Amino acid sequence: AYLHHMQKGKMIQPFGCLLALDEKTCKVIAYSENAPEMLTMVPALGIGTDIKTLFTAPSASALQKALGFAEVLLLNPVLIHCKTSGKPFYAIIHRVTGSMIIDFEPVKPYEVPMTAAGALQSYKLAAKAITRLQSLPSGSMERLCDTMVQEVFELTGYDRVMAYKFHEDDHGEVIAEITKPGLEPYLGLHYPATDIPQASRFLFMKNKVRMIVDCHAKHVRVLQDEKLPFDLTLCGSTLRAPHSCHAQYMANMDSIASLVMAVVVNDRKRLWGLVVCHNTTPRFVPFPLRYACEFLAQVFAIHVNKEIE
Amino acid sequence: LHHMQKGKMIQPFGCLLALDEKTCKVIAYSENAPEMLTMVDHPALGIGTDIKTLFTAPSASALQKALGFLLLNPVLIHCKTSGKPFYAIIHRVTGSMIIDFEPVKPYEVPMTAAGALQSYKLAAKAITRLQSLPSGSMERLCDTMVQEVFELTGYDRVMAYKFHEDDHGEVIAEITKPGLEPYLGLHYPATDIPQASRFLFMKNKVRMIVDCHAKHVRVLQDEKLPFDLTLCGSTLRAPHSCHAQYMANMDSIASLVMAVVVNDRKRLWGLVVCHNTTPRFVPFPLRYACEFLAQVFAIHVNKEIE
Ligand SMILES: *[C@H](C)[C@H]1/C(=C/c2[nH]c(/C=C3N=C(/C=C4\NC(=O)C(CC)=C4C)C(C)=C\3CCC(=O)O)c(CCC(=O)O)c2C)NC(=O)[C@@H]1C
Ligand SMILES: *[C@H](C)[C@H]1/C(=C/c2[nH]c(/C=C3N=C(/C=C4\NC(=O)C(CC)=C4C)C(C)=C\3CCC(=O)O)c(CCC(=O)O)c2C)NC(=O)[C@@H]1C
Repeated sequence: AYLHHMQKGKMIQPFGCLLALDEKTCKVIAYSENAPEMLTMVPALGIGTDIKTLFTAPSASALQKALGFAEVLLLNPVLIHCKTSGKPFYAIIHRVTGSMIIDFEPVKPYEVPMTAAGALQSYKLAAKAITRLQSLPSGSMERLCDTMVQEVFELTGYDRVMAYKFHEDDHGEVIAEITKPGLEPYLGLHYPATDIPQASRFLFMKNKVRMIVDCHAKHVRVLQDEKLPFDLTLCGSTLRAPHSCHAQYMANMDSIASLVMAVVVNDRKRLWGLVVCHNTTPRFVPFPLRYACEFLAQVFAIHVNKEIE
Repeated sequence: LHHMQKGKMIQPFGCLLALDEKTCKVIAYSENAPEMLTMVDHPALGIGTDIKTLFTAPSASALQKALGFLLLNPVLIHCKTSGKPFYAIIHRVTGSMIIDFEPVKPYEVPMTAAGALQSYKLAAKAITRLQSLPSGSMERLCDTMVQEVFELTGYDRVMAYKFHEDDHGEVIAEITKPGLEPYLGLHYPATDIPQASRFLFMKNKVRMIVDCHAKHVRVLQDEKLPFDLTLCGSTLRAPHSCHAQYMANMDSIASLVMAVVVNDRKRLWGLVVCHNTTPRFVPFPLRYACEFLAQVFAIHVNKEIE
């Protein structure tokens, strides 16, 4: 049941908007319902729209040029400007067979001159983290995980950061934790397997970093071309809305916002666990920082697998 | 020392402005800056020009904020009429804020963040390969460093150049494109690298020369400025004429040099030296990534001695 509704991914979070394009025609074959408002000035946006009508000439050309690379050759994000408004967005591209799917995340105008500076700064901080993991003496899973949650806490600014390990019966245990002062600790607690369905663990193998900005936000529908006789697969989107059971789960534990990083060993390939960030209030972090976190989690996974041996 | 610090020439691949640390107005500029930044009241660019007349408002605001600091480089700026974009690289000296401007292709502006992330990722992967090395073999450590830099930077030749106790140098590792003659193993006199150059490398850890044959450009300053403006910290500083000549005879038209400073007790261990047969330019984000790679390399060198 869970996998169907997560794979189709027809509901997104409202912090961004989504377009899907036909690789052959470059025209819009699906869009989220908030996309006309975000990207135009309400020359419309609908099924069949050409993207050269929406963005400035260098922007349209950069996206058009992405159509011609293999996915492993995609460099994200792309900085685009809207043609009428001048509004800037980060465009995050991925491919599913003959479709190109694009997530658009807003950028503040005063942030634009700092886009390269901020990207370098995020990766530099992550790189300094990697050196401290590596400097650590071997022999203690506990010290390794403490160092990791401490580094992530400083890098990401969330109220709570946990290392969550899966046991062989698939139930989980919180084995390391750092929080801001007032909060209730979860260190040492065990949780049922069913708190994280099989389908979610499966998706984490491919989508290694997941952000939920606000569990109470009103989700937005994706509309697709009525001519299509199948559903598009949108689960690779950075914007996919959380299933309502989990959004209800979040509100109950006063984690209004979250950032989760998969820890995949032998990347025998196995989901060892998760690094779980919670925030009491809504929180957004831009793509370059999440991208750096993905690499930090990869290196962490190498050290985890070393200690096992 | 006094025609590297008080020498007033830059390489022509970019241009330079210096601004007064209080008024924010132009107190020095390279002779190529008017055509590069305005396309040639008053001559649009001279002593006393206000940066609000040169750049779009978001661009000028971002530079005003930097004068208020802490520095994250580079800043992406657009010129006011042309919309012509540059990377602005900022540093401070006692009297002034100095800005090096390196051009960006207008149609590449959408990919600036993407390219910066990719540069740092490749350097971060190189860092993990150095770390995973079994300790004990200085040869293996240095061979790995030159291989990674070669792949990252795309230069024709990459060598590790070690300083001996008498300050003479030795090439102890090297990788080149096929068919180039090796220099591995050669010893060179201490005088090839004067002490003044060594002292600069302590502060400016990455130095790029795009084309030893390029015609250098003068920096003009107000003659009543109560101090002498130094260019030691500019990414654009011209090579000394002895070295421009030294490079031509050895068919290194372009170079990229990384200092290797241990106990960063502080001493210059050596250099990672990249050479190219033809002119070569690499953008600031890649040089910035190389700086961190060089610091991490220095730590492993220091470990090997001990
Ligand atoms: C509804 C009947 C059942 C249900 C479904 C469900 N859960 C998830 C996803 C996650 N569940 C967790 C669990 C935890 N988070 C924590 O912080 C802790 C320790 C305090 C636990 C145990 C996590 C981390 C996830 C991943 C969330 C993410 O991707 O950010 C899903 C998938 C949701 C989606 O839309 O991707 C579903 C469907 N949960 C229940 O408890 C019910 C039994
Ligand atoms: C002129 C009278 C003397 C002189 C001066 C001089 N040298 C440098 C700087 C450098 N010299 C070297 C030397 C080498 N490069 C190599 O590739 C090799 C081995 C194959 C050697 C021995 C290097 C690497 C530098 C640094 C250059 C840089 O910053 O990119 C300077 C500094 C130039 C400047 O303006 O910074 C000067 C003045 N060289 C001679 O040979 C004379 C004896």
